[PDB]
Amino acid sequence: WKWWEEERYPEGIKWKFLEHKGPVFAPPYEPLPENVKFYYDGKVMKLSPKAEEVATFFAKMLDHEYTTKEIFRKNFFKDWRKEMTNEEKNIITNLSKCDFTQMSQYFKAQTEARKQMSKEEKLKIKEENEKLLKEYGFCIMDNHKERIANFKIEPPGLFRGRGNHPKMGMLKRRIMPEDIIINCSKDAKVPSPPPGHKWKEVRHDNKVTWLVSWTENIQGSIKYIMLNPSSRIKGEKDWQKYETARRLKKCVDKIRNQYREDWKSKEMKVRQRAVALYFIDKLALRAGNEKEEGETADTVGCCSLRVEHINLHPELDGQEYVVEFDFLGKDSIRYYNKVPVEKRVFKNLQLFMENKQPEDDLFDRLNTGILNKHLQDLMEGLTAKVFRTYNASITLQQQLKELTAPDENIPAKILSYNRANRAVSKLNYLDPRITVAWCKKWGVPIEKIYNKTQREKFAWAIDMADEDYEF
DNA sequence: AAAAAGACT
DNA sequence: GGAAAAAT
Repeated sequence: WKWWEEERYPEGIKWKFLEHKGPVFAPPYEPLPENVKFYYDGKVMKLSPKAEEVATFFAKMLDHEYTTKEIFRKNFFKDWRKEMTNEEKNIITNLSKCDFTQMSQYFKAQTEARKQMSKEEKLKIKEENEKLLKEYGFCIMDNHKERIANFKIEPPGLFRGRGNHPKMGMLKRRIMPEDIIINCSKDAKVPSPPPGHKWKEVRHDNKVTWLVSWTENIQGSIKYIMLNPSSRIKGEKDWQKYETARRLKKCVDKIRNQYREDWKSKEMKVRQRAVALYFIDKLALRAGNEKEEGETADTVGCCSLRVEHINLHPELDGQEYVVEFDFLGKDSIRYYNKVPVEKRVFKNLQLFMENKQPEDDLFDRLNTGILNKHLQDLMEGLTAKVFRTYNASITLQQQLKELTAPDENIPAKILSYNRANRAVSKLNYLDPRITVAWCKKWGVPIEKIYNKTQREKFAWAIDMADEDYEF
């Protein structure tokens, strides 16, 4: 089936009709058998089916760098004084006096017990967990049925937040049928609520891409259940994401000359604007919005950058005007680059960190809003992220034009694809139509690069790219 | 105008 | 996307 050849639904409504089967929770918590333990301060303590539940989550992560983490322990003591009784929490004054050891041989033996299940016992219940995929896994829509990406609801556990996240090790409780909000049309066969329980609400909102959604008890953010990346609704948005990058190509020349001029400006917020835009163009940086200090980890993007984050050198490693970026981005991954800049920029940068304490911001009169509000005036649909998608793709066009040998053989061209793929992260940002434009200009089978799963997401690109598709 | 809340690499 | 479980 092809959706790119059919008529496109304009801005507003995201689906004409929708009827989904509903979600799937974690099969009601299975209790601990008689033989398992819990040794406390010399003696032994007993556990309630609520505290016994939370117990199994710390068992599932004993020899992890998380247990030897101070903040993680601090939050497990707090969130645990809630998940038990008053008599149980009466004696307990230190976690250091606990032993999860008997549950640790158990958890480990339980992992190896599936490695003991036969070439028939591994299909007895393994076919049953696939009976779900057929029932609750697909959902009807406008044309045909689309596959749902994550029908199985987030099972309760702990928070595996990155780096030095202040809310790691908190009770991420079990989602009950009453926290759920179902979304589908008011002329459809609505999902029957699990025996005895109600839903939170039901909305017939056709302006959204989601089917089901609940709220996270930890941070207060809403988590959704959407479709498979194969879908019209999940694909047309990525098609549009690349189409947005296409409409940029010509207007780029003007943007660079535009901000390059804004360097020798007369005002604060204006001179500030341009510098940032230079980094997001060159460095391939992210924006970094207003973060909640005390809610999340201390990461920084471009707008959220601080004084302490940049070190500036006039002459370094034979190069003039160098800026040394030292910070932790998304997923707490440290970004380090000794990047050489232009004269005017270095000079502009100097002027910011001019009587300022290290703990304060770098970009005084500037945030993401002012950045994106500017970018919108310049073009329709243009946002800070578009640069990461533009730069990364236009490279591949110029790379996939010279690195391929004409009178070459088999892999002497695929050795050039990975060479261009090395020229920087793979999965996103790159336009599949450039990769497919090259596969017909020269003639390389798609099954060799992209597997069955990947040939599912780029399905639109396969059927709409020829031997001369220039970006 | 700014904050919060919603949604969709 | 990243981590981690599952497919001689």
